[PDB]
Amino acid sequence: GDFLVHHAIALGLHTTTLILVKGALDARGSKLMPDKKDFGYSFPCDGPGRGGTCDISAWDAFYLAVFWMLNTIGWVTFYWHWKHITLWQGNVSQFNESSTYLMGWLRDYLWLNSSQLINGYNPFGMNSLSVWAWMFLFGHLVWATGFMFLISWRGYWQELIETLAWAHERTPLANLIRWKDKPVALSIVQARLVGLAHFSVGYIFTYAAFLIASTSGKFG
Amino acid sequence: LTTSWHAQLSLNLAMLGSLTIIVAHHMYSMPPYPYLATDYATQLSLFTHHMWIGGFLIVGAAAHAAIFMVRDYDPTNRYNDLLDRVLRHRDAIISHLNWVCIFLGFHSFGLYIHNDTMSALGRPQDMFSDTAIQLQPVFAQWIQNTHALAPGVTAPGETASTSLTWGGGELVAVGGKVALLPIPLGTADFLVHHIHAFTIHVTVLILLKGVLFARSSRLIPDKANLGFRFPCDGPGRGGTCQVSAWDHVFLGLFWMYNAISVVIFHFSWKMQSDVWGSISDQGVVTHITGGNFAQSSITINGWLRDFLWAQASQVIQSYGSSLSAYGLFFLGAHFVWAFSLMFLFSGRGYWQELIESIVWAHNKLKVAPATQPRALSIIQGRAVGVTHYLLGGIATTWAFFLARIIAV
Amino acid sequence: LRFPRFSQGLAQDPTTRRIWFGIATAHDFESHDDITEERLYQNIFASHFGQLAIIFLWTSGNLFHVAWQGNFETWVQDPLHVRPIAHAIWDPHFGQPAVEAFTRGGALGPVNIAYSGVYQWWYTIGLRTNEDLYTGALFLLFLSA
Amino acid sequence: GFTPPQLDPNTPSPIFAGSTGGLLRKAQVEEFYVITWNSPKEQIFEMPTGGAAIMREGPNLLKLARKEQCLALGTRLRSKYKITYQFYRVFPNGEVQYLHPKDGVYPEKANPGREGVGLNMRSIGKNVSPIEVKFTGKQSYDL
Amino acid sequence: NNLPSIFVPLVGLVFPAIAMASLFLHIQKNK
Amino acid sequence: TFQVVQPINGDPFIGSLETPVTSSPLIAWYLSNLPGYRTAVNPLLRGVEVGLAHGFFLVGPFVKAGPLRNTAYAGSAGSLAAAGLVVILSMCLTIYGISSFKEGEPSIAPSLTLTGRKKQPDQLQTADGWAKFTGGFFFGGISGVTWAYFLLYVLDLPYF
Amino acid sequence: SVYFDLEDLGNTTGQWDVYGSDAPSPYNPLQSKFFETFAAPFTKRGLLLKFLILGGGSLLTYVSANSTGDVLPIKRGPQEPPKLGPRGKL
Amino acid sequence: LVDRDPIKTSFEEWAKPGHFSRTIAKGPDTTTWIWNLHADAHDFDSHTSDLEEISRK
Amino acid sequence: QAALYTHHQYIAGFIMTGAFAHGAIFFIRDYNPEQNEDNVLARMLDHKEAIISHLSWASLFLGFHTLGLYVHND
Amino acid sequence: SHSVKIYDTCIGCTQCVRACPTDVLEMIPWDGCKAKQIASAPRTEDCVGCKRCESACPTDFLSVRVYLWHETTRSMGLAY
Ligand code: CLA
Ligand code: CLA
Ligand code: CLA
Ligand code: CLA
Ligand code: CLA
Ligand code: CLA
Ligand SMILES: CC1=C(/C=C/C(C)=C/C=C/C(C)=C/C=C/C=C(C)/C=C/C=C(C)/C=C/C2=C(C)CCCC2(C)C)C(C)(C)CCC1
Ligand code: SF4
Repeated sequence: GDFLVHHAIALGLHTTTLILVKGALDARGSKLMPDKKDFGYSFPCDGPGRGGTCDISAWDAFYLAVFWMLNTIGWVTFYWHWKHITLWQGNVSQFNESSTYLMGWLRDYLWLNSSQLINGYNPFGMNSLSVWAWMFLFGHLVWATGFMFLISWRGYWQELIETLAWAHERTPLANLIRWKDKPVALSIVQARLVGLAHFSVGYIFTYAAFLIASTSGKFG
Repeated sequence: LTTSWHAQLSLNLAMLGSLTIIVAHHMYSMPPYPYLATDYATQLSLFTHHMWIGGFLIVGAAAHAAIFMVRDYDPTNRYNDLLDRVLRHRDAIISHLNWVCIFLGFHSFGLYIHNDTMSALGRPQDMFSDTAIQLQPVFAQWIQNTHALAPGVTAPGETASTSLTWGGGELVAVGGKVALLPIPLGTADFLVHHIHAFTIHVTVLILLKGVLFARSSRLIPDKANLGFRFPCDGPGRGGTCQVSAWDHVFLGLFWMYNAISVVIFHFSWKMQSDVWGSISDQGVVTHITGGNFAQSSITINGWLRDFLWAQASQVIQSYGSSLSAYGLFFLGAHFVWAFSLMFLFSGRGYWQELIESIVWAHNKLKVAPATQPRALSIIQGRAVGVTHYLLGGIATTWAFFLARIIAV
Repeated sequence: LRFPRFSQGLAQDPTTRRIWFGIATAHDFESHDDITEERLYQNIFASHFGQLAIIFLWTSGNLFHVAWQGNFETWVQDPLHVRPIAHAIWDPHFGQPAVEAFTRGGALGPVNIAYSGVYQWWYTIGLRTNEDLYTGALFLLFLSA
Repeated sequence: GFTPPQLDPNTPSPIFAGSTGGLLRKAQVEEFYVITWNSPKEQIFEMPTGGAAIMREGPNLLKLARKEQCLALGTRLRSKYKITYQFYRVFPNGEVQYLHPKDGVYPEKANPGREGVGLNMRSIGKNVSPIEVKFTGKQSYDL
Repeated sequence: NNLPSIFVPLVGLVFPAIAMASLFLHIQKNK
Repeated sequence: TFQVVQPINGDPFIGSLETPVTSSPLIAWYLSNLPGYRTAVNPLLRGVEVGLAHGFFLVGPFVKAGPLRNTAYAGSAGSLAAAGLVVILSMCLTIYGISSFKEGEPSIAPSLTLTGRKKQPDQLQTADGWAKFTGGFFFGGISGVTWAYFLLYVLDLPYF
Repeated sequence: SVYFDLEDLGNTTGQWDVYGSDAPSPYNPLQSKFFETFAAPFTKRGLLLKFLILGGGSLLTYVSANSTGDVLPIKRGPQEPPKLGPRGKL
Repeated sequence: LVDRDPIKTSFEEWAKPGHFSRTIAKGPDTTTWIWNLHADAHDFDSHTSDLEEISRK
Repeated sequence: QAALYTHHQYIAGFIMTGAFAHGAIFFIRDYNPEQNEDNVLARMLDHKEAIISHLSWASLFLGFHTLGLYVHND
Repeated sequence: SHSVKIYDTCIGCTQCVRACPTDVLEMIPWDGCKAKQIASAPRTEDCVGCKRCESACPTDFLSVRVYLWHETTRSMGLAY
């Protein structure tokens, strides 16, 4: 199992390095955009011509590499935590036998060790683990929220916003109040950053709550 | 309607989807086949299957309505007054639908977060529940009471009520199992029904906004010239990503998936907790989950714990038995669903630039094909992402449902 | 001119994009109007000083809270049977069961159990009483100033 | 050798029943646009703001909110009905600015007397590196 | 002690309001 | 054929429509008599009326839904919370008035009626008018909250 | 059918007051005089903001500091003996 | 209201992929041609503008 | 122990990403081709394709075989 | 306002001016190509940045380039 997880870690490291190096070396231009250095480090695109140029800047290359770094660190921390939990409980054989297949991971690490976490508050009462369960759900919410910015793009939202201005301007007793800055949807680059921030915050909070609660419920 | 094939297709698809949903709702409460009510797996499978089919057909209706709007609309020779009047006040319709969606989302999902916070803080007496603050569905209970008293008063020719779920009080047991019995309605049903309404309203908003603004808008006056399926109109005007009518269907498929998943989860938990069970010689009913739906479904933590965590032990422990195929499909669908996020979160330029390096080494060894490799288009990438997402999610739910219901 | 002061192009934006982009480009001294190399270096130096001050203030706050609301003195005697205390809790939203459940250790009210390992680190390097932590916090406040 | 035509405020407007896609407070506070054309017969056309309208035979006048809308309408007119058109920009104080075709000759046809703006007498690959213009207010292009 | 009954509301309700009002006035200013 | 919906003021190229909801004589009379549409009256009196009306309203939800709703301190806590909300709203109004209006400038309200008749612009759209409106709103809100509390928990009226 | 005019841009751009009314004041002169007399000090936007901040800060802080445990459960404190943690820890 | 033998039954069109479209039938310069072949397979309205032929298909 | 390990490893990952980000920023903004003619810095931009392709090969090989073995065991 | 530039690799086929959704581009006489024409950008203050001109350039790399720049009420396509 250590062999398999070490090779998975190596795969993650190699893929992240590949993404970052490809982003760094093609920063001054390529065959698709020979004059990329004249447009700066961060810019949305070069239009839909020549087949489409979505995420053509080095900033998007960095933006795509954060997911892989998070995945690799998650694998490393999962391995460390499961191995040390099995060592501390005095049942090291469970990790030796159950770590060679992925269903073993899903059943004997996540499902098994999350019983005390999800019982922080129940229809019968609460105990000191309530805050960790609340943070678990909060992290799930933020991580899911990031998907809205990551999947849906700008043109849908500007059209929706354009109608709300009309609704406000045509409503009695409310058109007496007017804005100073014209509302617009978030820019192309901004939404990627917002989605990435939501993703990372949810990831960190959820794993921290699970790890801390699962260790402290058993070993204090 | 006698010259355009797309409008007829849209109308027929909408009607067929609605009929499929009606059939799915009617089949479970009025079992038409012998020994079908006591076969729980068959009932669950048929319900979920027909609901998914109806949802897909409903989405296709809006898609083809948008196609007709883009292509076959011609006021010069095919003028219609009703269609003209609708297009002249679309802003009010969209704004009102937006307000309704926001209000429903605030006043339906917000009550769940309130219950979670009060439960976490240690104040069970300040929650929206049957014991602290009741939100009773008094209108539906009145309908149940009226239908339970229908025979002999308003239906003299009938001997019994149409369904046993109206609340007659009689229970039918076949082979030691409970076939059907009255279904109570409480505070949780109120919340879940309003959640259903919120999700349906959001999906309708997305699809109708896509259909109505298919030809033009204040942002792109000439949107009809670009066609029904185009990716964008450049980075100008701040950004014009996904302005076509195709992108609105692409976006509404996700919401259809969300709504149908919530509905099927509600059905499964409610039937397992309040209807299905076993009867003994003395006539005491023991349900599958012990009737915990009333007090546990009022919080998100309850849904995560008593439904997702508790009922998934059947599929994760199916290895080494005849049900291991469902256990394999669980992880396979997990992988397929997770694999779709690569196409949805990324763009074409990176993959086109990466291919250039791969082609270079093939040229070095004289293995470069004459059919030049090109990265997928934007529309193709979005379609692949949505297809893999839907397939993974539906396969996961299918495997979980079958593995849970076959064993117990 | 108006906010942002360092960007003429952003200050003339009539939309809400002025605020969002004004926040996100504050520390990119290279793209500011009328910038020179010397001003860039001086700004970097000042920013480094500010970062050091913030770090010292954070450490001083940690020490002060551990001294004021912790259980360091009783943890020293029995390190293996005492749970370290990070700080106290004063939440008006709490219910009575929440007050009962979070009252752990030797505390007289709700508290948080520390998991940063500051207790063992401070005990190893020779700190034994609450008077030492107060002096350390005062010295760190002086360093930040 | 070309004087812009004057705008006639008495030109009638096409037959329209009204919509929610018309002018807003920006027209009151900032500029708006007016497009005029001459039609040989009464016919139905598609409004850029949604719906359908019937244009009158003879002079026609129409107010719009953007230059894109009036240019799209003019392009549709020239492509389908073979109609000549001009449009203007009108400011809140009362000044009218003539915009198109700006010469009496459409942009796609070369006309003597036009000045060249934004011409770089080199290839796109001869732009200098960003390091060579550092700490200055200029860019790699327009240099 | 009684200090948390003062500093917690002072930091969580008063100072955020003052800061938000001042920042809104500053970002809405023009010359 | 008779038609009901008409373009706004006869101009079909303005982004609005005339419907029975907007142009009914009853609705037109009702809206013109609200304190926010009396453009020829002192803004202080309109602000006082608006403050009284809104302050009387806010007591009920706080009183009946608050955490102390099932104790002997329900009314006092609800009234105090309503007063705090009124104070916050007054702060918001003051901030909006400071940020939006500048001293010495004329009013920005329209000076034309629907029938084309010229009229004096509303003075509410100036700094002094908005300040008077905000002060009147604060006074009226506090007075209305006090009146509601007095009626509910000083006089034993048979409510509910 | 002329909707464009250069000498009158108020009607051209639709600068109308739809619901504004020019009717005189309907309130009693005595009541109005009382309200202007007693509500006058709050009409200065410079002083009103500072007064609101100071009053909100002083009133909210005073109530919280002198609160009794019968209202706030956290002011009452724990009322039960503590329970030992895992591995026999306090 | 029927037509006798409108279209001959032959295998000729089987050996020429993309016969329904003029652009696709040119040839696979890049790999986008293969994807475009399948996406426009059943869009009868794009193939021809005759309503009778679309109805017959 | 687990909290300290996870904290430090996540911080190290973020810092490692930032290093490459600022390297790309340097290449875009501060690189001068004339002053760096045919040195070690300039010769890596010459054969970037080989580095990228070899990294792709290594990643594909590792992922293919690791996933294959895991699925076979499952 | 955005910046639009023209380079002397122009062949003067008038494809960019026809695809312009506003009135930004135009053609002027020139010498240096067979068509004896070259494009121009006298009205960049009306530029919105949709980059339709670059979608119509037949030259290997573009003889017309659009650089996004400071945004105004015209370049954002707002009709509020
Ligand atoms: C879990 C993630 C998530 C969440 C929360 C939402 C939420 C929402 N989406 Mg959405 N979406 C998501 C993922 C998500 N989406 C994904 C993955 C996609 C695919 C790309 C979409 C695609 C999508 C479309 C296409 C549309 C939406 C729309 C909406 C909104 C519906 C109207 C509304 O106001 O609802 C009510 C809002 C909520 C329930 C969220 C609030 C949660 C509670 C109430 C928090 C309240 C806190 C309170 C205010 C105090 C805060 C103070 C602070 C100091 C703490 C809502 C905000 C629609 C929209 O714009 O509005 C109509 C719309 O058209 N979404
Ligand atoms: C009676 C039902 C019906 C009918 C007759 C049509 C007919 C049509 N639709 Mg359509 N549609 C329907 C229902 C229907 N639709 C529904 C319910 C939806 C909502 C999901 C849609 C959504 C939709 C969109 C979004 C579009 C159409 C389009 C079209 C037209 C072109 C079809 C085409 O080229 O597809 C070609 C068919 C394929 C490429 C096959 C798709 C393969 C599926 C998705 C994957 C299956 C996965 C499978 C299990 C894995 C096994 C793979 C195997 C190789 C191993 C055609 C007129 C298009 C159109 O009109 O464009 C102008 C278009 O863009 N439809
Ligand atoms: C016979 C054809 C052929 C040959 C000789 C190569 C050779 C090579 N490829 Mg490759 N490749 C091919 C087809 C081929 N490829 C096809 C069809 C694809 C698309 C799926 C790829 C996708 C691909 C990627 C993504 C990468 C390579 C890479 C490489 C190099 C690393 C060695 C290796 O095993 O990579 C691994 C090779 C594969 C994963 C290819 C999969 C095997 C395919 C499916 C075999 C198909 C053969 C084809 C049907 C021939 C038909 C013959 C028939 C007419 C008689 C090597 C020079 C790597 C490299 O160094 O970058 C330049 C790299 O990263 N290839
Ligand atoms: C929409 C969802 C929702 C709803 C309805 C409520 C409702 C409530 N919450 Mg709550 N809460 C929510 C979400 C929600 N919460 C979320 C998401 C959180 C987590 C952030 C919390 C956290 C929370 C806490 C921590 C506490 C509450 C408490 C309360 C109760 C007291 C509220 C109060 O003082 O009055 C607020 C209401 C008003 C001031 C006025 C409302 C008047 C409405 C808007 C009517 C106006 C519309 C009208 C019909 C328009 C007419 C048209 C016109 C022409 C006439 C109340 C029952 C407290 C409690 O003790 O509960 C028992 C409490 O301590 N909540
Ligand atoms: C982080 C800081 C913070 C603090 C200290 C508090 C403190 C409090 N919240 Mg709270 N809250 C916060 C953040 C905070 N909240 C956030 C971020 C949210 C959004 C998620 C909420 C949402 C929330 C709800 C929904 C409710 C509370 C309630 C309460 C009160 C508990 C019940 C009580 O004692 O009734 C006793 C209350 C009184 C006796 C009257 C109110 C207290 C003062 C005297 C009112 C006047 C203060 C001042 C004059 C006006 C503001 C001044 C301005 C400068 C701030 C308590 C004062 C509950 C409550 O009762 O609120 C009224 C309630 O229902 N909060
Ligand atoms: C669980 C989701 C998932 C998966 C499986 C992958 C997998 C992969 N990513 Mg990736 N990625 C993901 C999410 C995912 N990503 C996300 C969320 C992001 C952020 C947007 C990225 C961003 C990203 C970047 C930036 C890059 C990758 C790359 C890669 C590839 C290199 C790794 C490798 O060794 O290939 C292992 C190969 C596999 C796992 C493929 C398995 C092949 C099976 C056998 C297919 C079988 C087909 C079917 C069964 C037969 C026909 C049936 C019919 C129904 C179809 C790999 C295919 C890199 C790449 O493509 O270049 C090398 C790259 O540069 N990814
Ligand atoms: C003695 C000894 C030993 C040794 C070891 C060693 C020797 C190691 C090494 C190690 C190493 C050797 C490492 C390394 C690393 C590296 C890295 C980590 C890198 C990075 C990079 C980067 C980040 C880059 C950046 C950039 C770019 C991209 C561009 C521009 C420029 C720059 C630079 C900025 C052993 C243990 C065996 C045993 C015991 C004893
Ligand atoms: S970017 Fe768009 S608006 Fe600007 S010149 Fe090119 S086509 Fe015209």
